[PDB]
Amino acid sequence: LVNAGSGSIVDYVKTVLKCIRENLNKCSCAEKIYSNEVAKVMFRVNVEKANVEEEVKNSLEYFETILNEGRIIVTPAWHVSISSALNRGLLVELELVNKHKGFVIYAGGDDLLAMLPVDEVLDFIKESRRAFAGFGTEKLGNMCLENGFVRINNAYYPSLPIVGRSYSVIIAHYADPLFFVINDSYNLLEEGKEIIRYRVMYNGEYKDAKKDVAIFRYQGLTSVIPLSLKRPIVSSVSDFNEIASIIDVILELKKRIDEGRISVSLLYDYEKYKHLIVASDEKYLTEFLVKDWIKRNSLRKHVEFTIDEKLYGVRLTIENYPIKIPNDLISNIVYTLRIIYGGEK
RNA sequence: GUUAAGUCUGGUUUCCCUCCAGGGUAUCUAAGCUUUGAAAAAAA
Repeated sequence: LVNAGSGSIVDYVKTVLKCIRENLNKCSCAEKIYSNEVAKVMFRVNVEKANVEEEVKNSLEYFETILNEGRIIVTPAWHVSISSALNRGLLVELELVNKHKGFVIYAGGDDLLAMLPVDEVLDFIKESRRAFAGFGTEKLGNMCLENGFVRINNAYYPSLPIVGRSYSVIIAHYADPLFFVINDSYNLLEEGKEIIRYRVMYNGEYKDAKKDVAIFRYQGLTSVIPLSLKRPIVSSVSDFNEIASIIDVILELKKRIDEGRISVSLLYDYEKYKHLIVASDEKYLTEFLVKDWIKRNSLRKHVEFTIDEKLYGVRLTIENYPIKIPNDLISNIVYTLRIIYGGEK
């Protein structure tokens, strides 16, 4: 609320907030902050009544409505703004998907159903998930791409930075019946946005965020990659660079796998190292374990691929569903690469 | 007093190894291949 105003109003309201446990209660703090109001009505006078008698009360009980029964009271303008953002994101999403070799089967902005080639999914998702919030380095069709904003050549338009957005990818043979492919493309995402929970950073303590999962699936595998690892998604301009970072690691590893630096056996060897890295509840110990697992099957004995440490303790909870999802992030990265390399033979 | 005659014996005992060191270090698998080819919808 307060970070949404500009001017002296930022100090006007930032006192009427949390005004029940202030040692001041509702409608009692009414003329307890009155100063900033009355000390301003005698600043530029043109309206007949400088006497308030109602203006502090309605505003304070307005905020009391929005917070006691805590929501943001929806107005038509709210709806129109988010819908316009949905459409702008829709068209930039089209721009992204045909920036790849994709074929848009449907794109509602808020949603999407495309058909890309297997080798262009990751950069797509990473772009898409960031683009959905507004992030990346290219003038996409003819509009700019800021941090939380889209600029149509001079005009900054809002976007959906806070709005989490899940994904699903099914590596399908061309001869598979499209019925099953579409149906489990839908079901995977629908039931995985519910079942999947993952250790999320929040104020230092660790909760279990639910959505924002990019699910992958081969003929028998499955994989989950969180996309935000933080709640809320963004509150600072820097936080944007954290969006869809795990898949970015998957990119910077897939590059070095086939560039002739790290073997593919990195993905066979891992099952040897997985139990210790899972059971390791300490940063530097896991650092050394993963570093050894990289070194032991490196093609050049100088590769320095630093997996970040936040990827080390994040677990994945999967309750009451018969799928087999690994409950640790590095296993999911390995399985993601396994799935993608499976659809290349 | 005189003479005359020499005879016996010809290496014994003890100690015969004691103590420490009884393996140390490096390498502990590496690189490949991780499925392929036939069968996907059959007659009553």
